[PDB]
Amino acid sequence: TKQTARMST
Amino acid sequence: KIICRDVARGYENVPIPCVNGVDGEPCPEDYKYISENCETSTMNIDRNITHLQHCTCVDDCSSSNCLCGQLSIRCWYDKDGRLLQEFNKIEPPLIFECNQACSCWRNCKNRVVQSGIKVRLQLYRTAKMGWGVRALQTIPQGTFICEYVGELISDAEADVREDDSYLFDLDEVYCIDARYYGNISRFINHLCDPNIIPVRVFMLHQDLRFPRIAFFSSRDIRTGEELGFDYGDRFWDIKSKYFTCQCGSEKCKHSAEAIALEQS
Ligand SMILES: C[S@@+](CC[C@H](N)C(=O)[O-])C[C@H]1O[C@@H](n2cnc3c(N)ncnc32)[C@H](O)[C@@H]1O
Ligand SMILES: [Zn+2]
Ligand SMILES: [Zn+2]
Ligand SMILES: [Zn+2]
Ligand SMILES: [Zn+2]
Repeated sequence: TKQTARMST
Repeated sequence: KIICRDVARGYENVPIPCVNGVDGEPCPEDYKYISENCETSTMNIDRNITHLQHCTCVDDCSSSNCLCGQLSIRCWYDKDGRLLQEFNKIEPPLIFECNQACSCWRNCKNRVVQSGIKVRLQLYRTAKMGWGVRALQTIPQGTFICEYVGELISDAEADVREDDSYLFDLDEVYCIDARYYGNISRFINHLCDPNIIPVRVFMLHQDLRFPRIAFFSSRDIRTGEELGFDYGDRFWDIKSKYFTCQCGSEKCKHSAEAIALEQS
């Protein structure tokens, strides 16, 4: 879980 | 009718025009178009040419003798530079292209992403998803489209960026933020029924902290179709609490109804 949204492969 | 003839201002192999048939909004200019990743703080990428694994091929690198193909598991490109049908579009392998240490020529079969954009794309205004990118030509399955290009930042820096609409995780993990510096890929929307996939690729360096993100078509794409990939749950776990998916697929995983249903 991170603070910001991340796109990913 | 055309607003900008090329939002890339000649930086790509082909132009990328911009149109807006929806409203009077000008094509976006609140970012800097760059064609290769940039740094706004020291990244310390390992660029040592002697650290490259490389092949000793005397041919076009289509044989079992190619180390680079083996690093990739196999060379996944066919004679036309498209991914083999056998390519795993669900869980893509790491691709190691040939590089400046290889004995092969620059036109060997294992250098697709490093040769850049070849297909005709258009930046356009969508109905419900802001700006998006669509095809101006037929794009066969397995074709390289474009790279996700932006500002290289640390995981920690990424977690404190105010705008998290353009963050792409590369994996001490790093991230590409295309908010302030980016290419055409920054405008590619999310689709729950996607027609492109991102793939991690190594070219002129093999620093594993810094894969480059290459988009390939995962099926045939027809002229006029919007390009989109599955942004993934590390995007939607957060974003679904602020807005809902407008892709309109009957398979949509992040729609208002899908989100309400899961919350209930
Ligand atoms: C990488 S940007 C894509 C380009 C963006 N549409 C623009 O105009 O700059 C991602 C943002 O586009 C919007 N977006 C992309 N896909 C969407 C979708 N399927 N449904 C709703 N909004 C979407 C969201 O604001 C998301 O944070
Ligand atoms: Zn080779
Ligand atoms: Zn090689
Ligand atoms: Zn080669
Ligand atoms: Zn959807």
